[PDB]
Amino acid sequence: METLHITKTMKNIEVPETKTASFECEVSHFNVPSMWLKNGVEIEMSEKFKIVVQGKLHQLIIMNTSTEDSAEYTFVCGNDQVSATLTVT
Ligand SMILES: [Ca+2]
Ligand SMILES: [Ca+2]
Ligand SMILES: [Ca+2]
Repeated sequence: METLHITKTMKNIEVPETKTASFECEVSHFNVPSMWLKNGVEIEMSEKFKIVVQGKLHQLIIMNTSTEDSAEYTFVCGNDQVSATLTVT
């Protein structure tokens, strides 16, 4: 029928320091866990990183960006994973 897979990939993004950035990923199925990675390290929800789901849409909101947040961000689902880069300023 249908594999559990990523249906729409993420986009590279640049924002000025201290502003908010985001990444979005769309997947095939509902109730998928939001497996977000920063340089391969699992991201935990905090005051800074917001992990948001709307049905098949998954979004990482990165608030109060600093230079250090310039990284590769990854979404994992099925046997897929997609990545994009954040450049801060
Ligand atoms: Ca600066
Ligand atoms: Ca800085
Ligand atoms: Ca997997």
